[PDB]
Amino acid sequence: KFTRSRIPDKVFQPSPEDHEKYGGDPQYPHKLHIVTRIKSTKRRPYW
Amino acid sequence: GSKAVTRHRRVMHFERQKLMAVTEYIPPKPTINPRCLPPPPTPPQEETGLVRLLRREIAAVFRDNRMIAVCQHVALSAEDKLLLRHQLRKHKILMKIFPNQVLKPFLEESKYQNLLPLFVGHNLLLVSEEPKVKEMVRILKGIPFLPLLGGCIDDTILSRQGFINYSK
Amino acid sequence: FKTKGVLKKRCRDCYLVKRRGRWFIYCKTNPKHKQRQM
Amino acid sequence: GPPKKLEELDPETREYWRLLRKHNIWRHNRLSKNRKF
Amino acid sequence: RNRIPGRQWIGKHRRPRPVSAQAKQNMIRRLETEAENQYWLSR
Amino acid sequence: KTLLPVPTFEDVAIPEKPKLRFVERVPLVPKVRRERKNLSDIRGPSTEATEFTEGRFAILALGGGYLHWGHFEMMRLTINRSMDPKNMFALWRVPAPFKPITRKGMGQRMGGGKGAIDHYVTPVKAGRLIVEMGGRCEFKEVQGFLDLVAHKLPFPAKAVSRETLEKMRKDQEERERNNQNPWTFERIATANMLGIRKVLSPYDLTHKGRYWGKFYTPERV
Amino acid sequence: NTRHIAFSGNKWEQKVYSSHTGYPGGFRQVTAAQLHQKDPVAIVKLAIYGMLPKNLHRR
Amino acid sequence: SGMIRAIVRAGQARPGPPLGPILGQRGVSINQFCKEFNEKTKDIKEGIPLPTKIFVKPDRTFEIKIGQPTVSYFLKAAAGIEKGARHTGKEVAGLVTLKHVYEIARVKAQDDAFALQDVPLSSVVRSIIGSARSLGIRVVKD
Amino acid sequence: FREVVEILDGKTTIIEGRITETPQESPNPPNPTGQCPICRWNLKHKYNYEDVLLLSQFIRPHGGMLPRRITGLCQEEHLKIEECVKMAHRAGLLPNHRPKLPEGFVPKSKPRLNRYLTRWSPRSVKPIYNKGHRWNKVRMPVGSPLLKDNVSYSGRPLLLYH
Amino acid sequence: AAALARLGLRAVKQVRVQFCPFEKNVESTRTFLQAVSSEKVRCTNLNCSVIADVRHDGSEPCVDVLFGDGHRLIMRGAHLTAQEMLTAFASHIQARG
RNA sequence: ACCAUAGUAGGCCUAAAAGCAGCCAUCAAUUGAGAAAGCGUUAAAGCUCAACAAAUUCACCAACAUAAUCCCAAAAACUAAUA
Ligand SMILES: [Mg+2]
Ligand SMILES: [Mg+2]
Ligand SMILES: [Mg+2]
Ligand SMILES: [Mg+2]
Ligand SMILES: [Mg+2]
Ligand SMILES: [Mg+2]
Ligand SMILES: [Zn+2]
Ligand SMILES: [Zn+2]
Repeated sequence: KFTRSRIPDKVFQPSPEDHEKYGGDPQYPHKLHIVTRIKSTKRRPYW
Repeated sequence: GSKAVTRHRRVMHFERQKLMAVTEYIPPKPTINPRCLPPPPTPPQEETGLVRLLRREIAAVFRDNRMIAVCQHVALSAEDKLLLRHQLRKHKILMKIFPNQVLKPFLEESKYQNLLPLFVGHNLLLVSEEPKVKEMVRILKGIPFLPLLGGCIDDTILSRQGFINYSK
Repeated sequence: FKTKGVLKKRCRDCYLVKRRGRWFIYCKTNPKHKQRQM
Repeated sequence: GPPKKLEELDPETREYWRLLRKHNIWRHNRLSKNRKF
Repeated sequence: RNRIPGRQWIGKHRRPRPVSAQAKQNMIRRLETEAENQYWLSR
Repeated sequence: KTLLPVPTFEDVAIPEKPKLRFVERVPLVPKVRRERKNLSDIRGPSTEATEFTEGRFAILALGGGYLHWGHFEMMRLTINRSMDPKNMFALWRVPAPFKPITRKGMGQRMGGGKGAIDHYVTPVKAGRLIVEMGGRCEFKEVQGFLDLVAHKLPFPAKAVSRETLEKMRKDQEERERNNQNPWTFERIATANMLGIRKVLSPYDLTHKGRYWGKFYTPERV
Repeated sequence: NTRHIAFSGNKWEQKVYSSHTGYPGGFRQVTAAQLHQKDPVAIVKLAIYGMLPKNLHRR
Repeated sequence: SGMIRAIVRAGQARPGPPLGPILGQRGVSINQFCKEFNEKTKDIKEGIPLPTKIFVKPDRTFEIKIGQPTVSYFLKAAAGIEKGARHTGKEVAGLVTLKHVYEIARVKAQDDAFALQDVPLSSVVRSIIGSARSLGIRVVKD
Repeated sequence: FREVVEILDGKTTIIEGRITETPQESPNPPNPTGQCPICRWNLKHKYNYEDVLLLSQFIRPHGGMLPRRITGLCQEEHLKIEECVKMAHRAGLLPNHRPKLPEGFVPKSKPRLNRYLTRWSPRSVKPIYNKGHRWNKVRMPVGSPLLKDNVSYSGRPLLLYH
Repeated sequence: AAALARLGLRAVKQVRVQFCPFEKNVESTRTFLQAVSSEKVRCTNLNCSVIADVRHDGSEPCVDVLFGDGHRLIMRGAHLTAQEMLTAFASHIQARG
């Protein structure tokens, strides 16, 4: 069956290089997201 | 629909193929090839038991013979080499053979150097313990294609004519 | 001759030669060892 | 009775390597079972 | 004179179509954007 | 030139009955009840019999397959006449066939029911050993005539030693720590990037796209 | 200098030019090498012809 | 046309096999060799079959060289036994000393093969010990 | 470069060796530490079948290849050079090094077709009658894949098939 | 020494080789010497005598072979390689005789 | 590439078993050559492997016929592309 799937936590654990790559501050989380929809809904499951 | 397992290898949906083409193995690619880099560091070979046995054996062989005559090895029947051995056994003279590989580094050390150009081709070392030259050249007179190349006699190297002279 | 997917030297005198964009096995001792890659 | 073990002959003696040759040979004698031309 | 059996893209036998270098690119591009995404979603 | 020390086997313990045992056409308690065919039992990596027991040699399965009786006959005959019962012995690393397979005769309209029992077969997962051979032999001979046996198997298969096998597994993980491209199948499958999970089957999360249907691709990192 | 065309690869050997009379068994396959041998002009003319849009003005 | 190795018993030379099939195929006279070979070997009353080397020439005449009799026989006689052990080394047949092997050594030092070989009696002795160990006869040094 | 000379004189025959002067490797290699003759001159992944001035340095007067052990090239560059030599030849370059045969210049055949980047021999290739549609194509081979490592100023990987 | 024995050397009168041991270039003429001194080459003909002349003084390696076409073959070793002198031996002395 | 003798046609079986129908031993001459991996003989004899000796080293894990009206864009190695 095809399903809701899921993500294993380890994915979201950032490595120290990535702060340098994406220009994040290792110390302080940014406050607000800008989100944009890059691709389309259609052909993806209703949820 | 085809079952998840088939005989015939089962065409993949495109996007999965795309996924493959992206996930292909990529081997680490060198800056400079290791082979076209300068030579590898240095791997010393070491003396075997055979190398030591032949070094000891040769160190004794230049000691005990008073006349060591280089005779270029030449193709004969087993009959003729056995016969030449026995006719070497009537005057008591000895014949020994040594590999050029371990024979070369020994005479390239100090004293015997003049014997190096002689051992390039095939060779057969004639051991004469308390020798007489005319008896040695005697059987070499019998077979015309079997040359005597001279060399070491009691620390003095001599060619064919030096031997023709020591005989008379 | 024969045409084959797989060559093998069938003897000592068998040898392996590339002619006309193919592989050949040629044998002087026996003709019967002659093979041709397909 | 007969000499068997090759570990009992000195690697500095000329007659030790004779059995080493004989064994290297028997090795090749074995590997040639499957070789058929 | 070389034919495809049945329907083009459908059955147990299909028109073979290969991946393009273009395709490799597009996919990587998306992967890039999403690596960045799951970074910004971390902390 | 140069002599080297020969490998000697003072440790080789040769059992009685070195030859392969006779495997049976049918079980002694023939399954009365027709079974579903789990094709999944051929699908993906083997769990069991991945490793050696007694010997240093084996025929290793590089695809998943189905072994029926004929094959066993091939192996038994071939291996037995190709070995010296003095210096070698062989082993079954695989059971005798237990798994029914069904047929309807010719000219059957579809359905009406299940057919009757034609076969018996043994499923092999890729990564398993069919036959274990120990002995005082060097690998080269065993290899020589065992590749014959391998090649005639239903799936692609190989002949291997402890050395050879560990060589290739070591290599296998090495390839995957040496990989230059940032993008691995695992990486994307677990993280469901590109919503790829729509296209992937759940088993793939384990198989990491190395196993496909019954096939195995070792080149797949 | 049409006769003096260069053909990369072995293309001289494997590129074939086909045409049909329309008569049964009237079908003709010709190695590029042969064709050019017979008529120097052909090779290039076919390249250019096959390279234009397919409407009338090509003619 | 070639050479023939023929191991033949002392007083026995007969116009039948092995001398019929082996010598008679080369085109060689069987009676001539029976007379010559018996002429030489009737003079051994020690009854020892000797391996003999028969050179067979292009024109169908021939020439002979008598070698020393087989070690199989000298040690068959030395241990007093008859036929050597069935499985050799598993089973003992007969026995010899450092003297036995010495006798059989110096008797055989004049062999066609050991003659041109200047090897001391130690060598020929280890040779006869070697021919002993597969014959099933054990050595005891006293 | 040792010329072997033979003389027929009055029912006696003299055969003897005579040494000519071997030109020497130019003074100053860019990668002196480098190993293979190619690699110390910085020539790897540069020379193509189109470089004669490089190529003619290893070959024989009658056009064939040199033995590698004499040239001592990294096996790879040996095979590369080999292919490029055959290619350049088929390309009708190095007309000098064709073997000299006084009778054979006379018998005209149609003026040799000018070709280049030819991987196979002209006699072996079978004409492909069947083309094939877009999903199964028969690709006419160009250049040798051995050269697939030459640097691309374009970034476009060289096209080996059409 | 196969290439020589295969060719039926019986057309040869006498083979003599004059060479000078202590020079550094003498290897090839020796390779020729032990090539022709082989047993098969030796017993292909009983009319061929081989005589090996050894000199410290001569300084010039050479080989002289005569044969019954009235031909006198003189190959002068200086820089000549072994397989070459044997090749010329092969093409010269066989095709003529 | 070269080269090939020795106890010894090793015991036992066998019409003969001679290294090479089958069981035993795996011995020891020569500096070096298995009581022999191939072939061969009725048994031989006879050919090659390995053994020295001379050398050079560059390697290994090979390949797979065709259809029925007429082949199926034409073409093309490179002036710069996160187009
Ligand atoms: Mg489905
Ligand atoms: Mg359709
Ligand atoms: Mg379909
Ligand atoms: Mg298979
Ligand atoms: Mg010995
Ligand atoms: Mg014999
Ligand atoms: Zn053959
Ligand atoms: Zn290089």
